[PDB]
Amino acid sequence: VYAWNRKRISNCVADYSVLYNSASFSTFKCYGVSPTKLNDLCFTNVYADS
Amino acid sequence: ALGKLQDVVNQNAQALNTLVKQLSSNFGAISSVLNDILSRLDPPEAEVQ
Amino acid sequence: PTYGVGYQPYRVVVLSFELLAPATVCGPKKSTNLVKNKCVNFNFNGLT
Repeated sequence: VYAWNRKRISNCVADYSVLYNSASFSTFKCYGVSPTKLNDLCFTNVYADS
Repeated sequence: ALGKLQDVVNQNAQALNTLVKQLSSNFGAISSVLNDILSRLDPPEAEVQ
Repeated sequence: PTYGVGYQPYRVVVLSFELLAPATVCGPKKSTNLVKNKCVNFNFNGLT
C-alpha cells in the first residue's frame, strides 16, 4: 500500500459490466459515478491503482 | 445625449446575460450540466445533485 | 490465515476517471449512422 502500483488504461474499449456483475468483489463503492451507468460513460483518461 | 435611454437598453440586457451565466455555476453539484449528472449517477443518488 | 476478518488481507483496486478532450476509453456501445437536419437525441463521445 505504501508503494501502490498504478496502471494507465488507454486506447482501448472498456467494459465495466463484467466487473459490476461479478459477485466476487466484496465491496464496490463508486463516488461521482453510477456503477450501473458505467457502461455508457466515456473517459478521457483512466487510472487503475492497485 | 442618449445616455439615459441607452443605459436602460444596457441594464436589462446585462441582467439577462448574468441570468444565462448562472446556468454554468455548480451550486455545489458535481457538474453544472444536468444531462451529465443524469448520465453519470443513478436517479436515486443523482436526486441530491 | 487464522486472523480475524479485520486483519485479513484485502486486494484493493481504485479506478480513477477523468471526465472532460478525446476519449481514449469508452464503454461498449454500437455506433449508429448520424442524421443531418433533424431534431434528434445524440450521444457524442459520451456527451449527451
